[PDB]
Amino acid sequence: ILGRGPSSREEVQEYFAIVSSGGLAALVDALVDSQEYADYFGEETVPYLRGLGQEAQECRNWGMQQDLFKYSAPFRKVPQFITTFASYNQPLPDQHVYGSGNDALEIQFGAIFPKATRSPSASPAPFNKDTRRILIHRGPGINNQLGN
Amino acid sequence: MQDAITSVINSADVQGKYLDGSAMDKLKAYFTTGALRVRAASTISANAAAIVKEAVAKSLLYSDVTRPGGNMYTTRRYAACIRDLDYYLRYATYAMLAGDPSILDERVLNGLKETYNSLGVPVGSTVQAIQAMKEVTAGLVGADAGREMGVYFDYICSGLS
Amino acid sequence: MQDAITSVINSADVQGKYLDGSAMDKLKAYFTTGALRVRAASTISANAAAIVKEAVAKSLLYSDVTRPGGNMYTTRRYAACIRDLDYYLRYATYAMLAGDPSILDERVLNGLKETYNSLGVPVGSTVQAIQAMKEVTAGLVGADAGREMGVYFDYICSGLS
Amino acid sequence: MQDAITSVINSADVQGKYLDGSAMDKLKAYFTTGALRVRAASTISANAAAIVKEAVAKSLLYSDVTRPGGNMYTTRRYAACIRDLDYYLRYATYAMLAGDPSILDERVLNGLKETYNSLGVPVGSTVQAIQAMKEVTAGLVGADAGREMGVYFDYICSGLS
Amino acid sequence: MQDAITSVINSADVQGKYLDGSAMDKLKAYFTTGALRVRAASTISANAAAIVKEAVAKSLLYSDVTRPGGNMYTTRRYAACIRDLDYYLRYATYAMLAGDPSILDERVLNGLKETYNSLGVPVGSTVQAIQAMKEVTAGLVGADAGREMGVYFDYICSGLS
Amino acid sequence: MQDAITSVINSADVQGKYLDGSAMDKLKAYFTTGALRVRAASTISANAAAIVKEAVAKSLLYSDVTRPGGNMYTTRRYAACIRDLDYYLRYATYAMLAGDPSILDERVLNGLKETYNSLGVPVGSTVQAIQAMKEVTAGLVGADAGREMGVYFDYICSGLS
Amino acid sequence: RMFKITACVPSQSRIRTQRELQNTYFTKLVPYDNWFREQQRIMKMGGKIVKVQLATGKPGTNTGL
Amino acid sequence: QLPQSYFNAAEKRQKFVMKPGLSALEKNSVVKAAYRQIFERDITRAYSQ
Amino acid sequence: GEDTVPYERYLTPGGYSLRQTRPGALREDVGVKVKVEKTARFIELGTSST
Amino acid sequence: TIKASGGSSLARPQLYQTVPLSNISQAEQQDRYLESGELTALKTFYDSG
Amino acid sequence: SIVTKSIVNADAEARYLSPGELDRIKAFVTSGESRLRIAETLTGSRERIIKSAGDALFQKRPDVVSPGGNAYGEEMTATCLRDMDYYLRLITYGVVAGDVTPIEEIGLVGVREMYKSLGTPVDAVAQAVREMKAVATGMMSGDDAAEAGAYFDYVIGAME
Amino acid sequence: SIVTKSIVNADAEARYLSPGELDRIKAFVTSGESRLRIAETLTGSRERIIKSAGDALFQKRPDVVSPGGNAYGEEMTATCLRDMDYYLRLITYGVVAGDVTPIEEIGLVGVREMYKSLGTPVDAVAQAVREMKAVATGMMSGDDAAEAGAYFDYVIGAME
Amino acid sequence: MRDAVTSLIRNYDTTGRYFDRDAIESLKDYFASGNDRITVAAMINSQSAEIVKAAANSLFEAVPELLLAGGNAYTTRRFSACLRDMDYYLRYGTYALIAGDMDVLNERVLQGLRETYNSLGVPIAPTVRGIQFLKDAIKEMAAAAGIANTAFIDEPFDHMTRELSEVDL
Ligand SMILES: *[C@H](C)[C@H]1/C(=C/c2[nH]c(/C=C3N=C(/C=C4\NC(=O)C(CC)=C4C)C(C)=C\3CCC(=O)O)c(CCC(=O)O)c2C)NC(=O)[C@@H]1C
Ligand SMILES: CCC1=C(C)/C(=C/C2=NC(=C\c3[nH]c(/C=C4\NC(=O)[C@H](C)[C@H]4CC)c(C)c3CCC(=O)O)/C(CCC(=O)O)=C2C)NC1=O
Ligand SMILES: CCC1=C(C)/C(=C/C2=NC(=C\c3[nH]c(/C=C4\NC(=O)[C@H](C)[C@H]4CC)c(C)c3CCC(=O)O)/C(CCC(=O)O)=C2C)NC1=O
Ligand SMILES: CCC1=C(C)/C(=C/C2=NC(=C\c3[nH]c(/C=C4\NC(=O)[C@H](C)[C@H]4CC)c(C)c3CCC(=O)O)/C(CCC(=O)O)=C2C)NC1=O
Ligand SMILES: CCC1=C(C)/C(=C/C2=NC(=C\c3[nH]c(/C=C4\NC(=O)[C@H](C)[C@H]4CC)c(C)c3CCC(=O)O)/C(CCC(=O)O)=C2C)NC1=O
Ligand SMILES: CCC1=C(C)/C(=C/C2=NC(=C\c3[nH]c(/C=C4\NC(=O)[C@H](C)[C@H]4CC)c(C)c3CCC(=O)O)/C(CCC(=O)O)=C2C)NC1=O
Ligand SMILES: CCC1=C(C)/C(=C/C2=NC(=C\c3[nH]c(/C=C4\NC(=O)[C@H](C)[C@H]4CC)c(C)c3CCC(=O)O)/C(CCC(=O)O)=C2C)NC1=O
Ligand SMILES: CCC1=C(C)/C(=C/C2=NC(=C\c3[nH]c(/C=C4\NC(=O)[C@H](C)[C@H]4CC)c(C)c3CCC(=O)O)/C(CCC(=O)O)=C2C)NC1=O
Ligand SMILES: CCC1=C(C)/C(=C/C2=NC(=C\c3[nH]c(/C=C4\NC(=O)[C@H](C)[C@H]4CC)c(C)c3CCC(=O)O)/C(CCC(=O)O)=C2C)NC1=O
Repeated sequence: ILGRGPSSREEVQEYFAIVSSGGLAALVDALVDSQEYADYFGEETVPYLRGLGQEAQECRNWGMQQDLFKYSAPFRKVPQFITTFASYNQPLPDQHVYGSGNDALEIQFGAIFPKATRSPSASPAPFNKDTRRILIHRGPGINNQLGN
Repeated sequence: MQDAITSVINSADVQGKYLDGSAMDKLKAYFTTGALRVRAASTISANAAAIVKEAVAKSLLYSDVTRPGGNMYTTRRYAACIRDLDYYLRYATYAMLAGDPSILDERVLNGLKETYNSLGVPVGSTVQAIQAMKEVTAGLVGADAGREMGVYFDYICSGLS
Repeated sequence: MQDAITSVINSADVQGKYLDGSAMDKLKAYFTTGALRVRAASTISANAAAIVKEAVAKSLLYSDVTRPGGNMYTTRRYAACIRDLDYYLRYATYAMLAGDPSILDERVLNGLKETYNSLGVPVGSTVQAIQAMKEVTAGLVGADAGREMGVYFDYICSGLS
Repeated sequence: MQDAITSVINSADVQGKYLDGSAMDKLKAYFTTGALRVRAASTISANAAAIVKEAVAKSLLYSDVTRPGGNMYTTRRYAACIRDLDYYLRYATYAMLAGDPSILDERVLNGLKETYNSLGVPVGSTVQAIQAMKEVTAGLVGADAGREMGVYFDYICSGLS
Repeated sequence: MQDAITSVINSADVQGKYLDGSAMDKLKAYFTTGALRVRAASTISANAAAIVKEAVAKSLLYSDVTRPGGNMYTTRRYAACIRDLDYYLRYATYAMLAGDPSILDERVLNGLKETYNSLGVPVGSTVQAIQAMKEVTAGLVGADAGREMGVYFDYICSGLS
Repeated sequence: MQDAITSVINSADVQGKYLDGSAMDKLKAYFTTGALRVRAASTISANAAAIVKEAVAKSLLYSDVTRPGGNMYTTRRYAACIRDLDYYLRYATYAMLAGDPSILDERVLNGLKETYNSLGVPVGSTVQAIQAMKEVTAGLVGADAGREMGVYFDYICSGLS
Repeated sequence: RMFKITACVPSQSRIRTQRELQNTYFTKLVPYDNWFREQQRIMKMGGKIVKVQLATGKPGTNTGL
Repeated sequence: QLPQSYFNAAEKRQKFVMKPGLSALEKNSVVKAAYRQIFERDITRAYSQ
Repeated sequence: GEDTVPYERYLTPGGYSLRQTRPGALREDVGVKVKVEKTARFIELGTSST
Repeated sequence: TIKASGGSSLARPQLYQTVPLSNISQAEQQDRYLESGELTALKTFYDSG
Repeated sequence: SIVTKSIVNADAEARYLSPGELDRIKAFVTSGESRLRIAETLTGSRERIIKSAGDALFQKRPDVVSPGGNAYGEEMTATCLRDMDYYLRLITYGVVAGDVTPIEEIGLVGVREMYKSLGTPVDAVAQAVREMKAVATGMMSGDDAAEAGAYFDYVIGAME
Repeated sequence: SIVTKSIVNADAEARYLSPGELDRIKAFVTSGESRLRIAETLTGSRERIIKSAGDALFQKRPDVVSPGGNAYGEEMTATCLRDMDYYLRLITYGVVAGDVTPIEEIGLVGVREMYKSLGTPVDAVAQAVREMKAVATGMMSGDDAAEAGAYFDYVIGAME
Repeated sequence: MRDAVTSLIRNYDTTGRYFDRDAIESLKDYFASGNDRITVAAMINSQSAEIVKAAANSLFEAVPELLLAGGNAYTTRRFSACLRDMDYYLRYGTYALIAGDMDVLNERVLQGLRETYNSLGVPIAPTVRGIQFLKDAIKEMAAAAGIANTAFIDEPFDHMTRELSEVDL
């Protein structure tokens, strides 16, 4: 409808509150009746995608707007905008230092990794080289080898 | 998104076969339980806010999460928590009516773990809140309707954990 | 993991510039505060167990969390709580000595929120425990050493919340 | 991982109370059913491979899944399918002996849905295979031992679906 | 998105150099092949639906994928398959006209593997369909125009595999 | 991980059919190109370090990325960059020998984008480095062996972008 | 229910953003439920509303929209 | 802010305007553009939806 | 140390969060408090002796 | 410290306009094949090369 | 036409006509003489085109003229030849205009809905335009036959 | 640095800083003034150090500047003096930090792999740092030359 | 966004305590140095388009390849994009100078800047050296205008180039 991704966390807060009150009907009602749709498109023009040549882009919303301006975007089943906007202010996540795909499932026979090619669920996070992950000891606990 | 009927038809169609006696028996089971599903859905639609507020009064109230520092602290966070619990009860009602939990992992459990892990939402406390919601609605609608509600409540808690 | 010196050198190196007068002034500030940092670190290394047990005696004792149902109930949970508080005091001492909180978000605050949210650990109660630990050690080492301890204690409480 | 005894003790301990009459009655119920549980576990340990091969002969044989294109096609996939069904029968025997399905969602149903969804394993066909395994073992051990086996078989099928 | 001319200009500009004799020779090669590219593009625009339906009639028809259980089974899936093949032929025509496959990995091969792997689309069957489309259009436009079409068809099949 | 032979056999097996004339023609094409693949693989194994260092001397040297602030700045980062380029050349040689790029998206392109995005590695600069490596090895082994190397180099650059 | 409105909305932002032109002075059927936010939005942009007329309403009903 | 040097050097997007004066295939192509933009794929002519 | 086969010593919080906080594996203290379960005082007072 | 990140695929904006790019992108943003006169525009760009 | 298409395509883009589009219009303006010659060739011999194409069509597809088909009887066969005359007229319009927007914008948009409402097989209409193309490209020189067969090709392609 | 190393070494051991490590940090904190004086001595006269050390190196090892060597030509000799400037800068960093973790953690880990990928003899680089050490310890007082020669010694030791 | 006041407010809010002695002393420390920040901000609002150009020419004197052939500030399109980026850095440096906290820089500048720059081919290194050419220009200009303390001027650009910084140590 607007031709761009949500560019802030307060925007996702506001429009999920609108979705929560009144479904798809009130979501489209609140999106079309903005000042944004009326300023960019008016009453005659079809909405269009606004990439990095059409207008001024923002660095905070960049890697997720790049997702949305693709055709694989209805297959990113994971909400990307709210997760990056919430996880910007928090500390680092519980993901593997390199990528978020090398976290195997902890079952008895592994080789089960969430592959990047089946579902897009990619949360890269900048880990430095001297980070240490926090692990839960399988045992009593007080012999967690960082401390005993 | 598919109920018991659409899943039976999808199995018989992916086979390419006609509806044999086992499919007829499955559909007869659903067509016997459907009136109980309807009455439990009406009774749950009666008392949405009461079931939600009794679930918070059982689990989340007077604990650390409503105190300062908790993730349910502010009024914005309290309102979003009531909204999330209303979502869980509403979609559990939908999955009870369909008789199939495909709507739950299609539309609740899809990116919910990653959303809650990005926000900092405690998953164990919300699992206990959904369990208390299940306990309250099973006290509301009876034994067997409470059980067929609790199977989808346990589905939501298992996909969340 | 970097102190004030290594962060100043990293800024001047990412610039590619030599150490100008502002970097010299920052390093002079650290080289003036370092003796106070050393003496406060010795005084905190003196009384680790006393500061931890006074923090539990101020906040967590005789409340609901040490009663049945609390997350600090069992002896295993009590020992793990004392272990966690000893970790917070030890790493706050390290960040006080370095003069930079990079070790705290590198090695304490990395997966701590998700660990505590998966275990069911109350974050507000442990934030109050760290605040009482800060109050006790600021009573121990004085005004300004207590302040330069409390800035990293507030860093740990902010990253935990 | 907890049986009926350990769950009763955990409830009475999380209460902080002593074992009252309801806990005594629950433990008396388990101590009456335990001999039947023992004899059914011996009878199931007798005929592991027979129950598994009769479950495949009832459900999965001569269907499309053993034909080319099916997920049970190759000898590697057939051997892994027999391995998975032996796992389901073994852990259902364990949950029957404990009288509590905590081992099933601790050690079978933990990452099983995501594993099967990543591999491409059909969940409905393996649910039908577990149901036929339940039908065969309930024909083996009798009515009530078959029922107390089928409650954990239905637990595995519900957590898988 | 760049043709042979824009890529030559981009190489000479990233060098910062003027257009030397090798760039002049590359542009002379493109300006000699351009009329053949134009006529082949007109001939391919003539017979879009015929080339697509002959590719399905060669590869995908009467196989298992149009039968029940196949990914080309339903009318929705058949229409989406015809749409995907029309996309491959249209973008191969564009890359033939530009003389550079930058549009193919910019706008076809970007997220196509992950889309097809998420949907469950067989990549080998669609690679065989694109190969039969290449064979049909190389029978249509001749030897050398068929070769300069088949280089971009092989580019699409290589990026898909 | 499958070559042209194993992919042809897998297609004929997923069909359930015997090897018809089109499969025989595909295998004849691979058995004609295999000697050229062998000789190009020997010539590339001759000059691994030379091709890598000429690729860095063409693209990455004397630019901003080897200067302070660049991601190729330190000796650790330089050694890891040479290590990454040696990986790209080695796996492109493997995919040239197999005649199928399945090893590239199985073992290079699997988590490479997320790794490089988490580390802060520039993807465009490493794509230009792989393109210069392709240009150097196509100057080394000739026209058609350089083309059948460059198709897998373009596969790596497309999966990286 | 629908309002057949007629309004003229100058943009006052096209000079800064340098966009191309949409023709103002429109005549459109607005649905009744979001006619509110639409009238308010036309007042936000500063445009004058020429004519408001209820088209499909049959005013004074309680059900049946 | 985006400089005009960045905007004139860009992949210029066609803006589809619905004027009531227009010729009939123009309204057809503009409605086709709206179906393509909202539904992300042209849902008519590929499903007759 | 050359006498024992390895064994799984550490979990990630993702894997522990997967296995333990599932509903059958769950305890009931784990995340919020539980109140005490006494009987009603009017039932206790209505008995036949202290 | 920045604590999170989005997936940065490299994006190449068009640095300038040439003729075959212009016609291919025009026919593309309308989702159709190149029509006959577009091909004539390309053809007389090629003969004038 | 070509000028309409170039003007509209520059018009949505909020720009003037690019010089490549301008030499496109210039080349079409120069080739208009050969377009008018092809149009006179198609116009002057319309009787023989319609007659021979109807003859070859009913030879090729005899079921539509057999009892049971659409074009059975005197007036139905006359209406069939009239529909073929309509399509040859639109072919002449598309030959002059240099583009298929006359043909598409007049007689190809709802052609499936119209011929489904009339009960007409559209493949037999495609065969009618195929026989018209055979007679018409049998009537001209080589490049003239190619330029007319482009528009005949578009009509048969827009049928199916 | 010293504080980083002491903090990490107490950090793995799950203990606080021992008092011996604390007076180590205290002695380094007091000797920081002499460290900064050595750093200003090394920083202010970098031109003469790099120039004279390059002169003595190419006098000592003339084959690397002869045709056939790595540093042959104008820009190659300029890059050679730039690499020597890099190593003198890392020497200054290690002098200030009181430990060799800046030098090792920046420019000594993959030095063998990098200079093997460039085609460089590493012994001639060790001779370059040897001549830099000769010019630098010829520039200072006795204990200052010993304290700077410790880090120069570490660089030449980490080469071979 | 957060200034220093809302930083102290969020710091005291998460524990649920009122302001003590030290919170009032830190609020007095922000309110006492407030006028100094505001005349520095007004003096920057005097010569913003001059300071950005001067820092740009000093950066291009530092790294000369970017004006030359293979550099990233090559054409006038790239030159104008680089100067607009330096205008952004000075603008949000002024905003963080007035706010006294680095949360505006973190939320609106530094979050995901490295992603855009690594993707587009924009280098991160001369960006940082240009940011602190801006910092040095602002610092000497405001030290010339009678202002004694320059630590608050030192704050935001040092933060912005500790964040875009590559940690190699
Ligand atoms: C200039 C001194 C340096 C430089 C700059 C450069 N940048 C670009 C392109 C973009 N820069 C941005 C930057 C921002 N967007 C933001 O929202 C913020 C925070 C307020 C910043 C810092 C963005 C989004 C772009 C993309 C263009 C757009 O705005 O849509 C270029 C152009 C790159 C190209 O080739 O196209 C340049 C040249 N480059 C240098 O060399 C200097 C180090
Ligand atoms: C060095 C950085 C670092 C930290 C901080 C860390 C914490 C950490 N604390 C843990 C547990 C714990 N932490 C607590 C602490 C608390 N619960 C409460 O109720 C109180 C409010 C609070 C103490 C003040 C308790 C009770 C457990 C045990 C949970 C359990 O056994 O179920 C665990 C679970 C595994 C184990 O006990 O050994 C980890 C990994 N790990 C690390 O690597
Ligand atoms: C103890 C708890 C536990 C379970 C249950 C478990 C299952 C499990 N089943 C697997 C595979 C499998 N499971 C099946 C089973 C089936 N597919 C079908 O078509 C049938 C419907 C169904 C059998 C009834 C098959 C065919 C595979 C092999 C998949 C492959 O090789 O591609 C794998 C993949 C790795 C490997 O084979 O060794 C795991 C981890 N792991 C565990 O730790
Ligand atoms: C369940 C929804 C569904 C439908 C409808 C479907 C149709 C379907 N019909 C086909 C062929 C066909 N279908 C027909 C049918 C007819 N031709 C006539 O003249 C009659 C009017 C009419 C039937 C009474 C014919 C002749 C073919 C062969 C076409 C050919 O060989 O070119 C094929 C290709 C070969 C194959 O894989 O079967 C498909 C996929 N597939 C589906 O999944
Ligand atoms: C322009 C670049 C581009 C391409 C290529 C593209 C493909 C694409 N193909 C899709 C589906 C599809 N693609 C196929 C195609 C096939 N499946 C088979 O069995 C055959 C082997 C093969 C056809 C030869 C099918 C059947 C679907 C539908 C999947 C479904 O509805 O479940 C979808 C799913 C969404 C939708 O249908 O509309 C996308 C996005 N999108 C793009 O933007
Ligand atoms: C076999 C498949 C495979 C690949 C490819 C792979 C890459 C990979 N490259 C890495 C780092 C790296 N990769 C580069 C490479 C580059 N940066 C640049 O500026 C250049 C443009 C580019 C080289 C051409 C650099 C500099 C690092 C080090 C980052 C750092 O130390 O901060 C890392 C970080 C951990 C480590 O260095 O050892 C991984 C895992 N891992 C794999 O398993
Ligand atoms: C210029 C664009 C245009 C077209 C195409 C057009 C067609 C058109 N064809 C008609 C009838 C017809 N057209 C046909 C034609 C055919 N049936 C066959 O079997 C043959 C395959 C084929 C011709 C070769 C027939 C048989 C009818 C009579 C249908 C009836 O009487 O029910 C009619 C209804 C009667 C009338 O008013 O003429 C219209 C409007 N009108 C137009 O304005
Ligand atoms: C701070 C740690 C650090 C070091 C050491 C470093 C070295 C380094 N030395 C290089 C080249 C070089 N370095 C030398 C140096 C020498 N050859 C000789 O014969 C002499 C023995 C010796 C110097 C006295 C030469 C000749 C080259 C050019 C190699 C070539 O052009 O192939 C290059 C490639 C071009 C460039 O981007 O500068 C790097 C990255 N980079 C670093 O970040
Ligand atoms: C491809 C077309 C094109 C051109 C020409 C271009 C020019 C250009 N000339 C510049 C500066 C300059 N140009 C000149 C000189 C002159 N300028 C002239 O056109 C006269 C021939 C000459 C004076 C007689 C001077 C003296 C500067 C430095 C300006 C400054 O100090 O900012 C700059 C600023 C960066 C720099 O210092 O080089 C650009 C981008 N950009 C382009 O994209």
